[PDB]
Amino acid sequence: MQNNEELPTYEEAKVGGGGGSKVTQSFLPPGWEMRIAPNGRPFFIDHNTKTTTWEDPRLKFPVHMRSK
Repeated sequence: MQNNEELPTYEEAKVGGGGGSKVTQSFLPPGWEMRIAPNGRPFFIDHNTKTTTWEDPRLKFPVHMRSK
């Protein structure tokens, strides 16, 4: 496939110097960030929980800002 869906480290996500194959603007919820992965796809970034994912929780809930 033209994507690997390899979720890179968060340290990579701060820059996200990936590649572009399936890249576009996905349905990121507020509070999150969306960066480009080297495998050619954008992933979601959550700064509150310091996590990343390919699946947007936006579909079920919008910005759920983890306070602490």
